[PDB]
Amino acid sequence: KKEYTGITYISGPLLFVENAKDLAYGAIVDIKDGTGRVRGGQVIEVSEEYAVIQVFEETTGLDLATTSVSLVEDVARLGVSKEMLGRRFNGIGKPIDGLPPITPEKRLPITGLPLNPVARRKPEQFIQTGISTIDVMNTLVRGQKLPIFSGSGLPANEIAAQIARQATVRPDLSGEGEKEEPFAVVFAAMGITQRELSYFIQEFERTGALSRSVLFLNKADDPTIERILTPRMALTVAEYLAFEHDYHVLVILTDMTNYCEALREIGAAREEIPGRRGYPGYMYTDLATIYERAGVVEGKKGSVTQIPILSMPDDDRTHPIPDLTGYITEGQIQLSRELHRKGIYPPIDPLPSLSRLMNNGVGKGKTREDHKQVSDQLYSAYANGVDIRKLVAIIGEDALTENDRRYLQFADAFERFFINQGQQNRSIEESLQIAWALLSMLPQGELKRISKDHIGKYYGQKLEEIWGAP
Amino acid sequence: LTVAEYLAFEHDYHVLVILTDMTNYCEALREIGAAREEIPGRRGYPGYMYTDLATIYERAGVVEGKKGSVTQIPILSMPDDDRTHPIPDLTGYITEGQIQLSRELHRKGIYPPIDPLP
Amino acid sequence: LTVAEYLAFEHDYHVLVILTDMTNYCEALREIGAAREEIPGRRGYPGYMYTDLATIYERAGVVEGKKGSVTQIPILSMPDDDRTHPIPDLTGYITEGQIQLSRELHRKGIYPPIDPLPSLSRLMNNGVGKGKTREDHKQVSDQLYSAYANGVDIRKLVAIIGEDALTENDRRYLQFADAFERFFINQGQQNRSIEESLQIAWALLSMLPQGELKRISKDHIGKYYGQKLEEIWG
Amino acid sequence: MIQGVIQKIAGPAVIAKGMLGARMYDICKVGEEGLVGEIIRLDGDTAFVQVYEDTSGLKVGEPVVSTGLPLAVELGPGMLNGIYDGIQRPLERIREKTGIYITRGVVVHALDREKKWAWTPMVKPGDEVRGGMVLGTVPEFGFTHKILVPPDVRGRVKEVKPAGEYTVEEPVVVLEDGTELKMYHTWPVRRARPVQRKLDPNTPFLTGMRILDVLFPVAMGGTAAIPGPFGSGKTVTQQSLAKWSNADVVVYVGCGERGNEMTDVLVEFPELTDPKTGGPLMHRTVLIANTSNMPVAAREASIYVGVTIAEYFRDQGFSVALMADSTSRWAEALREISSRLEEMPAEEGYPPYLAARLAAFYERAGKVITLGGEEGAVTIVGAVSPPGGDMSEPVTQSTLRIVGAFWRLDASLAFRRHFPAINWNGSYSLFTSALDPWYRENVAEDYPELRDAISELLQREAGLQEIVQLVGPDALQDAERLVIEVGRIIREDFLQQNAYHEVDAYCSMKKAYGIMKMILAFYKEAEAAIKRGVSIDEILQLPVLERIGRARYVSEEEFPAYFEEAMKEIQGAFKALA
Amino acid sequence: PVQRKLDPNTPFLTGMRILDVLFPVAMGGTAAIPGPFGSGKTVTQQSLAKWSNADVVVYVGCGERGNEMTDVLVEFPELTDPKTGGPLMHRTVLIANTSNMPVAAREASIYVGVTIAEYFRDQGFSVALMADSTSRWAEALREISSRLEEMPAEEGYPPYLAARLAAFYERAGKVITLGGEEGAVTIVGAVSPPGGDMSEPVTQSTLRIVGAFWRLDASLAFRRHFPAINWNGSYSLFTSALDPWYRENVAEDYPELRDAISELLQREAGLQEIVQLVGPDALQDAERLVIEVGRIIREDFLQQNAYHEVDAYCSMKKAYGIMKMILAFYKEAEAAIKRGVSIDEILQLPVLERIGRARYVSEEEFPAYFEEAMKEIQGAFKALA
Amino acid sequence: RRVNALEQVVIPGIRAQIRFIQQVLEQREREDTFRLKRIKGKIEAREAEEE
Ligand SMILES: Nc1ncnc2c1ncn2[C@@H]1O[C@H](COP(=O)(O)OP(=O)(O)OP(=O)(O)O)[C@@H](O)[C@H]1O
Ligand SMILES: Nc1ncnc2c1ncn2[C@@H]1O[C@H](COP(=O)(O)OP(=O)(O)O)[C@@H](O)[C@H]1O
Ligand SMILES: [Mg+2]
Ligand SMILES: [Mg+2]
Repeated sequence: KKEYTGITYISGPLLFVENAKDLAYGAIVDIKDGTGRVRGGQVIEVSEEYAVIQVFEETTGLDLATTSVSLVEDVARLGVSKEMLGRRFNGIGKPIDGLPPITPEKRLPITGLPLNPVARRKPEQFIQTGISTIDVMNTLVRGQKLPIFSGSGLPANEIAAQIARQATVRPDLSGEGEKEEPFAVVFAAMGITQRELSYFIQEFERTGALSRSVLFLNKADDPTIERILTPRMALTVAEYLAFEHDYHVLVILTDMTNYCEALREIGAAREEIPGRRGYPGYMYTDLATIYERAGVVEGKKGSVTQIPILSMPDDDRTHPIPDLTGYITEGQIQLSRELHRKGIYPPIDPLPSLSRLMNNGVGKGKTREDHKQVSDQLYSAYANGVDIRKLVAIIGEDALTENDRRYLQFADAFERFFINQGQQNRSIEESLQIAWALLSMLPQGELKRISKDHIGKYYGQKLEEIWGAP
Repeated sequence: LTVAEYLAFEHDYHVLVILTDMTNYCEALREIGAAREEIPGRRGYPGYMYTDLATIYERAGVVEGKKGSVTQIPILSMPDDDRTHPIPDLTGYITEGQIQLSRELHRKGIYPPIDPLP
Repeated sequence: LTVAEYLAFEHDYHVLVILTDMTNYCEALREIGAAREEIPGRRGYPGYMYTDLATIYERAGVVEGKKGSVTQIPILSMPDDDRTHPIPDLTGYITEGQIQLSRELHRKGIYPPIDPLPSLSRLMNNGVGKGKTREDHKQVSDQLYSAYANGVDIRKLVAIIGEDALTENDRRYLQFADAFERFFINQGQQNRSIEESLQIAWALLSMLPQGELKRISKDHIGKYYGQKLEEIWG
Repeated sequence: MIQGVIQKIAGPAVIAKGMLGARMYDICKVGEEGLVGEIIRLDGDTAFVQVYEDTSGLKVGEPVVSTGLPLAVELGPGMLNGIYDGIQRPLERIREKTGIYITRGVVVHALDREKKWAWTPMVKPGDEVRGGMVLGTVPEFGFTHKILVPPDVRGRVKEVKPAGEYTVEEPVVVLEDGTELKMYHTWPVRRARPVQRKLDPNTPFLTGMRILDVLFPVAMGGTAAIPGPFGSGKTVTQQSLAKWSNADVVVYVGCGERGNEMTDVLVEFPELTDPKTGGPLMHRTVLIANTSNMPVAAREASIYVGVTIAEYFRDQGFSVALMADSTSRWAEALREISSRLEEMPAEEGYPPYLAARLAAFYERAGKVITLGGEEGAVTIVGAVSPPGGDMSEPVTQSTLRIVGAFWRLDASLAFRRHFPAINWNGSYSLFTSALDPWYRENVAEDYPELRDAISELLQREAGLQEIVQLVGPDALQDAERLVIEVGRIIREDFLQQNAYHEVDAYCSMKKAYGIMKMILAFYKEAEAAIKRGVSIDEILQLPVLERIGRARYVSEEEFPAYFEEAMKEIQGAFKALA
Repeated sequence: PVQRKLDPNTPFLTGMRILDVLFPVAMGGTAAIPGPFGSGKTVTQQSLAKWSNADVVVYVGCGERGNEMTDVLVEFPELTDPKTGGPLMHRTVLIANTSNMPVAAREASIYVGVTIAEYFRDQGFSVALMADSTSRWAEALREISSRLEEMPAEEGYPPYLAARLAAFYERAGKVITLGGEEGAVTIVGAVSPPGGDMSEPVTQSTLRIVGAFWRLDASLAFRRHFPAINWNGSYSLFTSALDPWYRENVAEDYPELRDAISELLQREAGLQEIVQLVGPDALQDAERLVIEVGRIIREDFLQQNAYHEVDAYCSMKKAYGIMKMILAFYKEAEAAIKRGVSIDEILQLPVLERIGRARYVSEEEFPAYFEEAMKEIQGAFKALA
Repeated sequence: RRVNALEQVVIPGIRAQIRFIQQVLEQREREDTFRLKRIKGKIEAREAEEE
């Protein structure tokens, strides 16, 4: 429609355009030059005399004589529909699968309106992820934000792909029989390379998991503002599907460290003074508007679940990015480098991992009735075994008591069978069966955390029936 | 200090001056200076803190030919056993000694817990 | 350096250049840098200090087809004996090695107090070997370094467990390090030739067991091992 | 008021022109959508405002309108049984008109403008009134709500609305100068309400918990802090204090808690019951709720609105307890606001004036004589969450210098499942000596000496923890084993109170005094019986130990009979066994 | 432009034992090698240029010494191409921009080098690109940005620094060319943090986009234990994708041997917490054996001499044989311990010298030396006790 | 003896060094914030009040 040609200043990622007071703050514009190539931009300051535009991509080839700026939308919006299941997008809504573009039922702003605190309700149901160390000891509840803390060389991508491929709900374990319930996975990646992109596409397409999933994939060489816009579109789609079509969605944000670094770069480009350690002072607020979009709403039948994934810079838990996530999210799962170097996959460490909403999703009428006490007993026995295993290096196995040797063998059997599950898909019943099979190595009477009734019903099954296929 | 100097050196009084907490004075001094946008010092305290403290502590003493005297006993609370914090450090360079309280003697019930070594 | 380059490459002289203190040059550079409001480096030094030092150091060397040469021995003081200070760091990123003096060796009366472990010479392999000095130079140097490192490591252990719990193997390396610092490094004002230095080095290596010399070929061991240190000193 | 237009938009900062006459820190309405903002600058004809909400979509030329007043709250009938955000917006009425999302620019009123209230006057025309006087009463749940002239108003009355049903908007009293008095009045949140005189602490604040009341008491009008690592038990303890204390009105402040925990406290509270009357607990409490995704300016003003409401309920003569959830997140919001203003951080990232704000918040608590002649008190309990575990964290260091009580929690005692997890070696209280004259004149003359004996016995057992670490407790001496078993009995049957348990969550003063008396009698008689030299190993398994544990669960009405039973059992055991 | 990117399935053989065995890099991957000065970033890159199987090698001297570029000009015409038999300089392109050259040309050298490497990719070759220092490029960007008077990043760098490194490293990869052929570009970039601080913004920017990471140690370089790779702080993400190639081309059980070696190194790293506490003489024989085996592995397998006549280049099967010998010795000793034999006499066996000097055996003489040492290992322990 | 030596000597010695390094790094960040403020003020003055 209307074009502005009064460019007066171009330097780096910014350009100034005069007599452009008609533009609204935060609008999206298209920049056209002499060769006809069209780039994108965002208005970051409006005044009476000129407006400031931050440019997507690079500014090679622009000149003050032929450059023109035209408006697209005053608000960044996304067109959503139920036809997006099975599609891929580049982080700004453009399909990259070669399929024809979607038709939108609605167009919604990508910014998130806060949920009314009186409209939320308590999570009560759990999600079966197919991983024993998560399903048994660190249970994931419908409506929880449970981040995963990973190192630099640790396989976070493989764990994310396995969880997205294996996640499901279990209506048959709840109530009188429950009801058929839809399920979908929203996958968002920020700052991935070509290898990760190819691996994710190959993993999602080879087993039919793409038919229930939406992918928002953003490469490392892409513009940084697309990385900022990337998780908000995924959360908009998840909220739309969950609270308008009664879906149960699971949102995985592949890397948040890249998001924080891109946020730092964007803040530094606009002449903002940094905060505590070079990061912006509003980083706590910015992360809060992303995490707190998940939850369950009273009167609505859907739900949103979030599993953020972030990489600690030097396995440092005092770094600001892991520090501020702990004040907003409910627990964490911490990967172990020692278990990774010993050949164990997935290398989930049971000791520093914690889930705070676990006690509300387990019990009678949901999963099995012996879940919590078995988890506590496993935790305590592993905690004893790991210390005895290092006392052995000093005093030897000969100076030990018999029960200390029982614990020493139990720790090795635990690490061999309960954690190192490989690419298997284990239901909750199989994981509980293996957990009880490991506890039968210890003699009855040392199990102080478990009631006598449960021991009289589940103790004593041999590990040999699972020994043939661990 | 203005009242004490007047009384001592114009009415021959012997005046003992007690300042209850100088840590609050240093914090208030830090709050004032930081709003005027100047360069900070060792822990964010202003760089002219030594001069400002010296204009307070140096007003005591005795004067030849006059019977009066002024004596100062400031009380300040360290943030820790940190003897190297800027407030007790800069107090040590201006004053003529120190009386240090001991937490170990207080823990076992000795009162008053004055430690003779520091 | 202009005078040195002119003398070397126009009249075939062999020039040795000594710079007394580059720390003063860096301070004089920092004054102008702070006066002009330049973007600082790590400790207030200007961000272009690497380029400025590079235009000074990189004027030495030899030229094809000419007989002259330029050699530089700059001297600089690490402020708090600190190797990670910006001036020593940017100097070591440019030059072809360094000689580092040790205060701990100075407090024991050893002169010159050269610490061999942080020292380095990048162009060592060009000037040593068969037909240049001797065929056993590099392996002797490697073995001396490997033995002295073990001696220092055992010194760091006897301060924790006490020397009465040592085996003979650790005690041999401890005695080797103690004799090394007293005889090899400590030389005073005398002018040792290369042959005397190699003789002392082979005498010191004879204290160790013959089978522990992993970095020396067996021909050189069969040719030079067995010299006694008491024939030279005492 | 002054109206201007926008001439610059850059993030949350908006520069308006034509605003000559606007005052500092006023509340402005920005744009056609009507977003609220705060003025912090003045330069000629222009003023810098800072918008609370999202500014995306605004255009240059939209109007700005000033309200002429700073941030304030509406004080009047209708505040009980309500849920508010950080700037006093009713969350229940917003949900009715909007839905499960909070659309920006919505306009709601703190007090219901259309609810009829019964009005009963207490003044007649011709009277003289001054600020703080009482004129009229209104029924409200189990309370009677008093209508107060604002503290800044003095005049002479000739108008009285007769007894009838009116809304809060209708004038009730009109003064001679034309001043009209309504049932509500506004007050800025950063200015403390005036009082006549401030009194000394001389009456205890009955928490209902044995260890907090006996070992580390806090008086009526004091201040307490309860720090500790995450997973310690702060929230349940604060809720127990809200349930069982003797304070008339309870105010709860959420300074930016997690969404699920805020949902937990929002769901749990309506199901509770008032122990005094048997009705719902929410009829006496006021809730301030914020989440992490609320605007940062609403998070900073959370603790000021609550303390202003608590001071308002103090002026009517009641006793108010103010529980505040973790102030570390409030300090984080303050740090973010300071980073928005480029305030040159001093300590870690915090602004240099953090301690001044913390002192200004904690100094409002006290027992005072109100301007109407009545007596009211306000008690403030706040929580800290130091991330490093150590109490050298700057917020904890600033809090430690202005509090009277300090109830430190420990995570290790939670792992042993001993609740409450109070560390009695790190906690302390400064209110014991002042409460001692009240204790001996009301509870019992021997109460302070008995309490000191209990504390001394607890201190002695802590001195033996080194010898237990080398050699086993069985190899210890008979007297040392005696004092160790006495310490264990004291801990497990006096310091234990389970909050999830139905009858373990409350304890009076007489029960605690009787338990301490029985414990001291048993200890003294067993110490004599050890030197008696008969059945010295069987002393540890006497049937009296059952009676000691039985006193934990005996009813208060049945308590004297069981007390006589236990005392005469001690007599019949120690005097006449052998 | 290209037609299609491909997944990496072929290793990039560098000729160094630790890099080829423990931290492999694929043909189309990217690697980074940070470390302080005097640690060995340049000798490693020159050895990679000398001995790798890449058809064309492009070397970029961004802001380094001139002698390091004179050495390449002098020595390389005398060496022999490993896979062609001709002169080694006939396959090398040098881009030289020394430290005393003008500052603004440091970025242009990197872009010219990567453009030439991309050009040789389109002809079907496999090109290896060595960047001698990417920190000097960032320093040049900081130097230029001071004249523009912008507001900088954490350490004075421009805010767009991380975008340039990302756009430079994403040019590598195995592609299908527009002509239908297959080509690949691999990039190995060296980083020089100031004062050896790994929290430098350049190092953290590089750490998030590279597939391999070879951290160097100053302490190992002080004691002349080259290549001085810090095993604890190094990782490679190409280990799993290269397993089918190793089974077909080297041996069927090579990944199991590699995993056993890594497990032994992890166990040795775990025990060193106790040795610092109570000394090495407080451990049992089963742990003293692990300590000695870890020391043997470190001194014999990982250590490599780049200037030696024979030790400079090591094929894959030689490393496989050395690993097999070490594991056979460990399995013999672990069983001999259970027969009551003390460790202090096991270490005195003459086969210890046999294993420790298998490095210097020539490539063609190794198949006899391995078979003799394997029989000596068996014969040594059966007559022990 | 070893337990008492480790408890009374080594741990506070390491803790003091940690505290000292933390203070130095925080002081350096506080120093560079001032320079960033100064250069922002210089940018504002020359780009808006010159003619
Ligand atoms: N593999 C090796 N074998 C033998 N000697 C080595 C090896 N690696 C390094 N060295 C020795 O260490 C020295 C390290 O010098 P080099 O030029 O590699 O430094 P650098 O760490 O790359 O530093 P910079 O380029 O920043 O100055 C070499 O000159 C050589 O003497
Ligand atoms: N009096 C008590 N009775 C039972 N459990 C308690 C008691 N006090 C604390 N706890 C336990 O302490 C844990 C911490 O609770 P909460 O206060 O919600 O978290 P935080 O202490 O981190 O604020 C809870 O899981 C609770 O079971
Ligand atoms: Mg809590
Ligand atoms: Mg080099």
